[PDB]
Amino acid sequence: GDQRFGDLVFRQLAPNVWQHTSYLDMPGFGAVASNGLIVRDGGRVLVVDTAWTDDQTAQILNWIKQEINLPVALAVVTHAHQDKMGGMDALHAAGIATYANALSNQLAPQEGMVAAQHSLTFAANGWVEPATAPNFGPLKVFYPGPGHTSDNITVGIDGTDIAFGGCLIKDSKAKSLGNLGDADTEHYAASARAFGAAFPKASMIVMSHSAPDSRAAITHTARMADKLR
Ligand SMILES: [O-]
Ligand SMILES: [Zn+2]
Ligand SMILES: [Zn+2]
Repeated sequence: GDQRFGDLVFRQLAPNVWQHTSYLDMPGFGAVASNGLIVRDGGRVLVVDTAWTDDQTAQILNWIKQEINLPVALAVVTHAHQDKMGGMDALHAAGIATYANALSNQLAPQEGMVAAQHSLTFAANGWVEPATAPNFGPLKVFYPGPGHTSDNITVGIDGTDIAFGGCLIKDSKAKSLGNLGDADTEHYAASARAFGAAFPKASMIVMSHSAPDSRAAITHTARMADKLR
């Protein structure tokens, strides 16, 4: 069951995998939830995405200390928007090694974000260049193409049925594709489908702005995105 911890919510999804959820009261929209992941890999913890703020991200680290009590070896963040990278300073203050798409790091200052310490680069087929993601353990990083943003990346978790679409994917009942301000409308549908094709065995799709869903999240997202082009 959901665990309320301060102003955040944590949900166990699998052995060794939890979803973190944080909220930003954005004037004109409401209080917007954003989800990321926490993965235990043996004697260390790996984080996917910050919370919206430094204070909230420090609370994620406090929850990890309380509930897992192992060091956080690294974090990977999935594009240069506040819901995914707003808490980078808190990660750095904690001594955690941070990673983002090279393009996210390039974009970070202009987006009002602090860059990660390390840049991921990607092969033409979308898989991360392995030398740029050292010690990622079960995290399998894939660039599906431009969609929600030009820089959006995705993460599969080996040893589980889980793949994380970040803000690219919406659930199977969503009425819209959410924040398209920085979107690539031409390529969105193909990028959503490429995410699915990269992680064909994933039966639980985790995403930023919906609760976990089946692979119908991918097909529905792509079908909605067909209407953008
Ligand atoms: O976002
Ligand atoms: Zn975004
Ligand atoms: Zn988002």
